[PDB]
Amino acid sequence: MNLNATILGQAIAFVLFVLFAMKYVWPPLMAAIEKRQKEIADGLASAERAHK
Amino acid sequence: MNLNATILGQAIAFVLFVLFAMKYVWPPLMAAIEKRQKEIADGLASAERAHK
Amino acid sequence: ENMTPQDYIGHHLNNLQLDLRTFSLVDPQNPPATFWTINIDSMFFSVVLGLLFLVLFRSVAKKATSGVPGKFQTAIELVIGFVNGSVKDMYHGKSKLIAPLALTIFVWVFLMNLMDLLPIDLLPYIAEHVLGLPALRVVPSADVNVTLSMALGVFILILFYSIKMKGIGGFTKELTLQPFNHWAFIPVNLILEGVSLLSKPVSLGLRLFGNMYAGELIFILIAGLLPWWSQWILNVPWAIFHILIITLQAFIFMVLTIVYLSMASE
Amino acid sequence: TYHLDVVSAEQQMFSGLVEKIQVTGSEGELGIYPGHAPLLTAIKPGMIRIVKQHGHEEFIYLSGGIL
Amino acid sequence: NLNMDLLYMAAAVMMGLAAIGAAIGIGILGGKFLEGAARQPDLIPLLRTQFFIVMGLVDAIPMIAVGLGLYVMFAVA
Amino acid sequence: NLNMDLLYMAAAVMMGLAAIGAAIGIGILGGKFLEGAARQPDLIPLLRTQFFIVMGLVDAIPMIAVGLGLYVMFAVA
Amino acid sequence: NLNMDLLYMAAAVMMGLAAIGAAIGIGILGGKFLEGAARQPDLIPLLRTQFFIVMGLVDAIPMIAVGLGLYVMFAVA
Amino acid sequence: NLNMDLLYMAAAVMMGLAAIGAAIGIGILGGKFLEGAARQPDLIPLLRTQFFIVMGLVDAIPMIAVGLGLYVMFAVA
Amino acid sequence: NLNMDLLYMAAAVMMGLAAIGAAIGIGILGGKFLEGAARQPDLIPLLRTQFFIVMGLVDAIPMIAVGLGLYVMFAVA
Amino acid sequence: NLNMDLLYMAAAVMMGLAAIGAAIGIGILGGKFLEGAARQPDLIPLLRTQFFIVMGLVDAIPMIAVGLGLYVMFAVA
Amino acid sequence: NLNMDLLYMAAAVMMGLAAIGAAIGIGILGGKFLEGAARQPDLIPLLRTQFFIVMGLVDAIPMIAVGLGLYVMFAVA
Amino acid sequence: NLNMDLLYMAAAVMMGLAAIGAAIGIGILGGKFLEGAARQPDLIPLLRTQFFIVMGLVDAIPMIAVGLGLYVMFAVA
Amino acid sequence: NLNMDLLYMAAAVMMGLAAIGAAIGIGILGGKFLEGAARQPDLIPLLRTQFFIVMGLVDAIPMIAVGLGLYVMFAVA
Amino acid sequence: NLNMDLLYMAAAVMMGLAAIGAAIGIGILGGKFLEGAARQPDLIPLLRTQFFIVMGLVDAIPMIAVGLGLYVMFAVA
Repeated sequence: MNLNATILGQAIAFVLFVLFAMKYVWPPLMAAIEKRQKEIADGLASAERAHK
Repeated sequence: MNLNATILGQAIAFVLFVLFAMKYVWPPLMAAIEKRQKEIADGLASAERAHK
Repeated sequence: ENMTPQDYIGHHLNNLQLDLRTFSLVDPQNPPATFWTINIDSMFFSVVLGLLFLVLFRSVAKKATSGVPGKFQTAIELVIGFVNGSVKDMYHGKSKLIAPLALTIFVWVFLMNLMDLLPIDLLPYIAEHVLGLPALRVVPSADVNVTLSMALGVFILILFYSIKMKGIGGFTKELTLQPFNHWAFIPVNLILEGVSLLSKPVSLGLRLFGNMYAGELIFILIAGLLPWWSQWILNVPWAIFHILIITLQAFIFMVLTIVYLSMASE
Repeated sequence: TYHLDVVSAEQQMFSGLVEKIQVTGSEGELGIYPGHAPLLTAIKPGMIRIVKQHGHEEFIYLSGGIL
Repeated sequence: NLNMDLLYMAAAVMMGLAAIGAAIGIGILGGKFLEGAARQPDLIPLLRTQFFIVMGLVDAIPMIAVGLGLYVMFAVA
Repeated sequence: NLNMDLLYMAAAVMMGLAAIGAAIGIGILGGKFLEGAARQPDLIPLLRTQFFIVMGLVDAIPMIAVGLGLYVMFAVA
Repeated sequence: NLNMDLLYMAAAVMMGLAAIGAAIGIGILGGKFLEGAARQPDLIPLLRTQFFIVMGLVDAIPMIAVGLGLYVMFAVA
Repeated sequence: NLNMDLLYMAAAVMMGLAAIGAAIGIGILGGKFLEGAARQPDLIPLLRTQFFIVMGLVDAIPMIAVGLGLYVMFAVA
Repeated sequence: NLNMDLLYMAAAVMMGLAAIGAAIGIGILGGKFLEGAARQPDLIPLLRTQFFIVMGLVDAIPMIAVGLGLYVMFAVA
Repeated sequence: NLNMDLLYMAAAVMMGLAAIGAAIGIGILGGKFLEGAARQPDLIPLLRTQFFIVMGLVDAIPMIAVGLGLYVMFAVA
Repeated sequence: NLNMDLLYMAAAVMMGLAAIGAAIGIGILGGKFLEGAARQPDLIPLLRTQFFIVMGLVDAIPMIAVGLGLYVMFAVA
Repeated sequence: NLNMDLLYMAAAVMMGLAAIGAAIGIGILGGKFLEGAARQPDLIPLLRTQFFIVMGLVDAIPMIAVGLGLYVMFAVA
Repeated sequence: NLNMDLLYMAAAVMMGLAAIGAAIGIGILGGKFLEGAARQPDLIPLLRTQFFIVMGLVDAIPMIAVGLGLYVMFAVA
Repeated sequence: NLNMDLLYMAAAVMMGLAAIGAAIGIGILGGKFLEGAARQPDLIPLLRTQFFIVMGLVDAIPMIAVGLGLYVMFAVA
């Protein structure tokens, strides 16, 4: 249909949401998740060292 | 044409759609959430036992 | 009410627009010809859903517990783990952008498509009868401009990664030699590799647009054409089938974006 | 679950209950779950994975055979 | 005048080619689903889930064309 | 007038292509059903159940095109 | 006038396409039936009992196409 | 009179389409018959019995379309 | 003028679709004949006998359609 | 009117051929996906990702044709 | 004059349809010949003999179709 | 006027044929890739490499036809 | 108009159907060749010589169609 | 005069049908290539060589037809 300036308007909104998510949203969640997953694996490593 | 009846038909259809959506679609999602809460609770409890 | 169904459908297809050179809202039948004429109602819901996504994810990102997670936390981490698993299967470089880009696309497009499930007249009824504005159609992804904006963003990215990760010498070497590797073929290969690259984003955008636009057009036709008692029996099967469409169209947008960036850089 | 036998011409090698197995048939990898339709194939030399019910995984080296 | 019957003919072409495409595509998919189901019967609920996933894509274009057929037939007569 | 000529031609091309699509799509499905039964008939009632489940999806678009062909032929005349 | 000539053309299209659809659909299904009977000659009873069941669905739409082609050729034209 | 000539196109199309569909439908069915025969040649008469049974259905619609093809070319003309 | 033109176009479709039907139907049938022959060459003469029986059915319905095409070209002019 | 009515037929051709091409191509790929899932279910997660990769190539030109068809019918109208 | 100039389209259809039919039907037959040769290379000349034997039947209808296409193009038009 | 009007039909036919050709050829090549991958998962990176190699070749000609279809719609309009 | 443009259309039909027939027929033949070659990694010349012979048969009739298309392109028009 | 538009129609027909033929032929051939590669991975450069050998042969008529369609559309029209 009508190709329109909205193409630029949406591109600006898109890049702003990408940069706020990238710095502010993804590293905090992945850091909390991986901190849990790592400390559980540290439990597995402790059980192996105990038997060994 | 009876525009008020068209809004009537849209409401009836949405009531039936939400009945199907809540009863069938939502329990599978809640069961996946509760599965992962069980999975993490067991993971942490086994690591806690490995410390002692 | 003086509605013929063909006109009712015609009104339902039309957007609301604003002239950037005159600041006038556009008429039910008289558009300005100038391209500077923003589609305001889809912009409004597009940013409202982008805000609602960023609010929900930042709210848990600040709260986040490393112990047994809260139930809402559990759902947000579920989607984070699903995205991360897909990206890490398809992509192997260190580039920090890929995962947040895939998450933002997936969630934003999912919420936009999810807007179509809502009853088609209820918000247009509120917007015209309460606010007096001459048109409203609420599904942001059911317009080409937004999906091409996203696709052209990904095209800019594809060109940025393909230059940045293997340089103009390699990039031209790919675009000229393959497939047939001889100079007489280079004129042909420049055409083929160019239109192939052009098709990757444009088809990315048009895949989402066609499915969402016709998905809405069916609900418009069902409301306009049929009597109230009959409208539910046809409406419900299409709504439940549409749930499967809205999910797959979001997921395919995400996956093809990752596949193209991993194929370009690596 | 289903019953699995690994039998050589000389002596038996496995007789437990299994939930699934993975093998390299001659025409590719092949994964047998419960109720699977009747099938006959050679298998190539190399390992077979058993998961005994309750999920216990083990690897048996086979010099070939017929499945 | 001519205008009505030519638009009805255009919708008739859209519906006919959509019906061919959808019917052959789901027929092929269903045949491979049934030969898979005859192989691992306890898996049939799992494979049926994957069948529904791929069926959504196979249906995607035929429903676009059907909707535009109904638009040309009813909406512009 | 001229409109009745093309209205019957449009109805005939739409329902003829819908018949090709439906008949071949089910034939292709049915062959894999038979070959699956012929190897282990004990599955036949189970596989026949799945055959109807997928056959109902095959007929979705062809029967829509048949309904529009009947409407064009009888109601639009 | 012209009307009968294009009516006979339309019915000719509808019956030609219905003959294609029924012929190829039954030909594929029969081929797999003949395989099935060769794999177990003893079962050539049960397989035939099915084959008819599938053939009824395969034919159902082409029979409509023939029915309406005869309706046009001998009632309308 | 244009009426004279147009009936010949309507018959030529019916008999051409019925020839394509009957020839491919029996070609496929006979192919599976021949590979059945090459596996169990003692059965060849029994499979001939089933092959002729199924061939009668495959031909059922094509013979109708050729019969009306002749009726339009000789008898309506 | 055009009276004589359209009967040749009717022959062009009649003979062209009959050529496709005959060519594919025998190409498939002979392909399975060659596979069964390559598995068991001592069997070749018996399969050659069955092949010519099945081919006679495949080949007849196109050949009569071509004969009607030559009738339209030469005798109907 | 003289200029507008034909455009709906041109779009109807673009959409019909795109619908056939995408629906059959995706049906074929999905069939091989479901076979692969039946032979080794633990692969199903891996193979579903490979399916979406190859399916992303399959429907690119059909979706280009669907986009330009929707442009012609809505924008030029 | 159109009376001749339009007959070239009839010759183009008649021979073009014979060309696709002959090329695909020989391509199928030759493919099964090449698999038979690949499995048993001891057997090549006998399979080549039977391949030529059925290949004559396959060609028979296409060659008369091309011959009448050349006759109409050179001698009638 | 017809110069302007008919060029949209000419583009429409080009885009529809390029869509069928590309989608079918890529669907077949991808299906054989998925079955090969399901049989030999360790080969998956190697086969995916060859798949993109051979798909470049398949893809080459339809992109020519779509590129000209766009030039016919927009550039010569 | 009525003379030369129909000649260009007839040539385009002849050569388009020739390209379809030749490309599909040799694609099938070459696919069976490659399957035999991968089965017999030593007999590649022995099989490929047979491939060239039967390919010569497949290619000869569409090349007749190409020569006739070039005759209409240059010598008639 | 109108004489140029049908030259764009002819080029659209010939280029589309050449793109169908080339894409489907290379798709089938490359599929059988990938099957062979998946069985015998060390053999892949040898099979890749043989594939390119037949790969050039399938597209020769498509390359002729595309060349002639460029000639008609750019040079004549």
